[PDB]
Amino acid sequence: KSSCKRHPLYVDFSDVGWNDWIVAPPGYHAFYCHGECPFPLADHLNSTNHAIVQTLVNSVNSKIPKACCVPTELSAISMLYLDENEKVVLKNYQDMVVEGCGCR
Amino acid sequence: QCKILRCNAEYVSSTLSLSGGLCRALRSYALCTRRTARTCRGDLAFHSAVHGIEDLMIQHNCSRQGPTAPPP
Ligand SMILES: [Cl-]
Ligand SMILES: [Cl-]
Repeated sequence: KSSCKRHPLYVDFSDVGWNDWIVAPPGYHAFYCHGECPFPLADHLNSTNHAIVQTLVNSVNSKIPKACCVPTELSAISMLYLDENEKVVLKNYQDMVVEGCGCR
Repeated sequence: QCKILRCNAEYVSSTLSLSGGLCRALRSYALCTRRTARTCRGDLAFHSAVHGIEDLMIQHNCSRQGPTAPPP
């Protein structure tokens, strides 16, 4: 099975009915993390000692799950939304785009 | 001092390009850990690697030495 990495995810605001409050953009590249977290994890510098220990414990006890592929780095995006009197307002939204994936 | 990142990298590299082949890669991984053992005494990733190699070698029933070429 494919190991922990970033996958494409374009979020279309019309498809989620968000085009009514989001003036701009019409959507964005959000991405997502997905993939197996097999030993050795320590070939990545964005994992953790706890994830390394959990993987070791999992190998001895299958009831304890393996680490999970999640975003380890996120970036912000600016969006325009409608305020009172139909005023278009620019606002920065943190942790919107996946920049890195890792096993945690 | 501790050179476990290089052992991890080499093993991940070897397994991306592909049980006989995995056992070779695991033996190279084991050799690599033994060669940096002296500089990884207190390294957590090192001791996790040594555990993982043994676990993986028990699975796939790897030999610790690797086959000799027989006489002509
Ligand atoms: Cl590891
Ligand atoms: Cl918000």
